[PDB]
Amino acid sequence: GNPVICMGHHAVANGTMVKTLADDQVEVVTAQELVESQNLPELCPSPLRLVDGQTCDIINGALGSPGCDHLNGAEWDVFIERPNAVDTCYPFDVPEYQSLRSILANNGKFEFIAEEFQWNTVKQNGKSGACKRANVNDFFNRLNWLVKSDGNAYPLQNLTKINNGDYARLYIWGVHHPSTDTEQTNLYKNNPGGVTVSTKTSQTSVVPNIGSRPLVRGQSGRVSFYWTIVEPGDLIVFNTIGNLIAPRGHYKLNNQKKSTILNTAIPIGSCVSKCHTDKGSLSTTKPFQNISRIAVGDCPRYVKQGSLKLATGMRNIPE
Amino acid sequence: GLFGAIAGFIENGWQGLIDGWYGFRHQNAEGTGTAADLKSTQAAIDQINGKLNRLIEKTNDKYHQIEKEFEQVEGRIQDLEKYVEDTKIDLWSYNAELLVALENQHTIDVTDSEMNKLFERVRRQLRENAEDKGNGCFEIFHKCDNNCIESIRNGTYDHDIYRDEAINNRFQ
Ligand SMILES: CC(=O)N[C@H]1[C@H]([C@H](O)[C@H](O)CO)O[C@@](O)(C(=O)O)C[C@@H]1O
Ligand SMILES: *[C@@H]1O[C@H](CO)[C@@H](O)[C@H](O)[C@H]1NC(C)=O
Ligand SMILES: *[C@@H]1O[C@H](CO)[C@@H](O)[C@H](O)[C@H]1NC(C)=O
Repeated sequence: GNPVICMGHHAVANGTMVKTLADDQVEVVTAQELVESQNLPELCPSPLRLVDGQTCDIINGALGSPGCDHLNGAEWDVFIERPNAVDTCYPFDVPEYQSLRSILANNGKFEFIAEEFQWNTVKQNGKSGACKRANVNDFFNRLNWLVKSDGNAYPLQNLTKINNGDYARLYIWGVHHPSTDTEQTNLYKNNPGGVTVSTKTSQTSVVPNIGSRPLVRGQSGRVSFYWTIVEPGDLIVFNTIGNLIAPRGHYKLNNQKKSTILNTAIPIGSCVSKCHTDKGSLSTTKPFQNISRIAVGDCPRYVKQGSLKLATGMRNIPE
Repeated sequence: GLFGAIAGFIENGWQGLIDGWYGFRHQNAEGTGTAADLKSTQAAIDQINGKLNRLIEKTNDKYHQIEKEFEQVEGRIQDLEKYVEDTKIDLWSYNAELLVALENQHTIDVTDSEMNKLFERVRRQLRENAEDKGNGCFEIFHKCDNNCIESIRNGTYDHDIYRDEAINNRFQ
């Protein structure tokens, strides 16, 4: 009446603290961190297709600014846009800037299709010293500065392009704003100027704005950029009596747009990861991360907590 | 935990037990010994690793979203964009906080329960040949050599073999 058998459980010298509904410090034998709080100091070029803007933000790359030539034909899942990007062309603005930028990034590719526009009696291919391309006055290589005659004349323009292709087209066009009233007349005869771009079910009318702005790259004139989307079976009409910055063609729009843009200075490396933050790629299986709300791809969910420990063992009661 | 075994009538764990989560410690005429119980251990591990896999499971495959960082304020539209993201983050942070507390509460009850199931299993094996001492241990009222002990641990113990000896030791 003396043998004894005891039933028990393991323990370690020092366990890990976790939280329950009742207690915020329960020591358990093992635990697993669920919040990823470490990132790589680089972006992973695979398996997602990253395209480095380098000196060009995505707007300039679409416009065809000097230095943005490499971005031609580029296709991306994620467009990497650098904080230290610089304007290298004619001073401009975009009324709905973020919207155009969004459309370009989501679209996921820079596939330009050159087209013929037989304008008028006009001088085409106008250039500028604000947009130098290796020593020479130049311009946005996707845009065409129209500016009147040797014989002092730019009549009414009015050209039509009918989209009978199988894809939606993106036309980017602009309107030039002169500085005084000597201006326009010797860039653009008529006064006031004006552009009307329209489709079957749409329109857009812009009156230029003359006034003198600060000098940027040695100019006080500006160009405002716009865009028009032409669905298959629709068309587009360019109506102008002055100040039009004509397009040289159209960008092709993917039917389904799955791409995006990430603005960061982080360099592109050699690693493999499908989750990218503006602080760098994440390499993790954890369900949460506290590194950045700005996260693209296949990522853990962003949360505020720096740590959340999941118990993977029983309570630790050593000795 | 709910069953009062771990950190309960079992006063502490065994650092000496390194090849199992639960086990047996015995003392008889020819010595002492500690041995792991695989069934109880595996049952606990299966339920916890089961949690883990349901946890790491989740896509969250997001590409084009909204702007989330701003140089200068613009007003109404920016306010909304910020509010939406802030609202999202709070809700997901709450989800994360509650999930872990729920899982951990449950994991602790599960391991407490598995400890108790092992104890109860052995209790039922022993029938009238032993008495609960109150600390997770049974006093066995008959000679039980190493083979007898092992028969208890591997489920082949036949209480009728020793019942006459045990009954006599218990009540007289
Ligand atoms: C087509 C054309 O002739 N553009 C000329 C422009 C524009 O007239 C003004 O910039 C409008 O603001 O002015 C320049 O000094 C410039 O910018 O380099 C010379 C350039 O040749
Ligand atoms: C030119 O404009 C006229 C009306 O002003 C219109 O009927 C015609 O379709 C236009 N043609 C082109 C090529 O734009
Ligand atoms: C994320 O959590 C870690 C600790 O796990 C902390 O050091 C870091 O500062 C946190 N990052 C934040 C709050 O942005």
